[PDB]
Amino acid sequence: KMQILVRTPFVQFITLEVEPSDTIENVKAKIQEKEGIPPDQQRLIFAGKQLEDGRTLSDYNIQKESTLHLVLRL
Amino acid sequence: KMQILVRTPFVQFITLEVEPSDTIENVKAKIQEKEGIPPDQQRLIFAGKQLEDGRTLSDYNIQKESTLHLVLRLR
Repeated sequence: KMQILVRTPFVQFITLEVEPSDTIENVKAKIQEKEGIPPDQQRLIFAGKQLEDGRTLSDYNIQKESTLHLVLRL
Repeated sequence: KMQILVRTPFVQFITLEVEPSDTIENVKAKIQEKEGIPPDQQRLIFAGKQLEDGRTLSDYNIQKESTLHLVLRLR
């Protein structure tokens, strides 16, 4: 009869299957396919560095189960 | 070739279809069905009150599109 919302404290992770040769831009494209956030609204942070679109995951020592941080850019 | 995880700042809401006569116990059961969180691990908080299992949504004047807060209750 009525809709209510329950705000949860749960943290969302985007889980992606990637190759070490994938560029940061390719990862942003995958995030866009999953979430509809354009690449230019995405900052990907790893180990205190904003990752550059043209570099690869392997360049940054990103390994299996590494956690990146997505921060939106308005 | 490998799994990676991208942590996001996005807030998750559980959307429930409920009746004013539903008890808080009924609401917690619905959350369990959707998310596998047992009722004893759920605190539901609204308007500065922890909602009691035996009382109804109507008892709390919870209306359409009210945003309850789920706070996990663990030992």
